[PDB]
Amino acid sequence: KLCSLDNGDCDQFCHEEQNSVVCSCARGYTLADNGKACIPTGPYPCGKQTL
Amino acid sequence: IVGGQECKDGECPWQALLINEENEGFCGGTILSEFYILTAAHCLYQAKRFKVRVGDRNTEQEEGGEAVHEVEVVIKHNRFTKETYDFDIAVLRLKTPITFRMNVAPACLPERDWAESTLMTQKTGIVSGFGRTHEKGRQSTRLKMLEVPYVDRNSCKLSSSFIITQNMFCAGYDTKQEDACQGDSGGPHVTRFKDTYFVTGIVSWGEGCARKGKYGIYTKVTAFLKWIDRSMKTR
Ligand SMILES: O=C1CN(S(=O)(=O)c2ccc3cc(Cl)ccc3c2)CCN1CC1CCN(c2ccncc2)CC1
Ligand SMILES: [Ca+2]
Repeated sequence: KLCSLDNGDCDQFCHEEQNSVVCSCARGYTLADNGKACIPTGPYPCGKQTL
Repeated sequence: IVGGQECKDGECPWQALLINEENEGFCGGTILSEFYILTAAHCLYQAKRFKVRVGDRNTEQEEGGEAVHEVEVVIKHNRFTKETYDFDIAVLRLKTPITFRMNVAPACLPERDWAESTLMTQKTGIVSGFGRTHEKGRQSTRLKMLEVPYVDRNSCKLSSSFIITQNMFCAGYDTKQEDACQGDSGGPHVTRFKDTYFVTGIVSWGEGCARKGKYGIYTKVTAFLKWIDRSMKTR
């Protein structure tokens, strides 16, 4: 709980909903198994500088 | 872009340029998706017919990864007001979908609450464009990127000479010679977080270019987020 400690340990969007913290991701990602990190699902994710 | 750095391969893939019939770039823009480019509303006045250009970083050579798209429909915010520059924002619908490749990738849209809290409280923000490097100089030929620190909502209002409404924020340097400038309007103002950038501002207006005691006013994207949604289905 508390998306204020360090963004709730989320890689992106974080929601203090009720008690515990809830993470989520931009459009194009998917929340990882741990429920925090955001994994790309396509070749050119938004927000990421091309390589 | 007064001062600032230079975008390197892949550094600013969400940039987009609005070119006129004379094929000169007159404004900037951000890539949201394969079909939509974000931009400053007042930019739709300095050129009868125009097209959006992406994947370009040197307007005079050919990195080969450029692309000129045509506009199917231009969505302007109904409440725009030239006289005041309020509700200055528009979205463009591309006829031909954007093909994401190196130096060509969309920029993520934040979640309003999460944004204004975590994003808009970061120390800095990335502004970029092919705009004037000096207040009275010519326009840029290379794609630039400055790092504008967030200004205090209040100092901002005091330094002004005009009213910074609900729909706009300040960013830049008091005295430091670093600001955006002519031709950078509409241009992207992204904020970095854990190696990922989010759209948080549309190069709107400013008094001069990097003037002492003067700041840079961008369009508060976080506010028009619900708008940008139903606008990406045209409305
Ligand atoms: O001083 C200038 C500079 N240019 S700019 O160089 O191309 C230019 C263009 C975009 C920029 C964007 C940023 Cl973030 C910073 C500097 C910029 C510089 C734009 C126009 N003006 C003057 C006008 C400025 C806005 N204004 C109002 C009116 C009512 N209510 C509010 C504001 C009246 C006079
Ligand atoms: Ca080029």
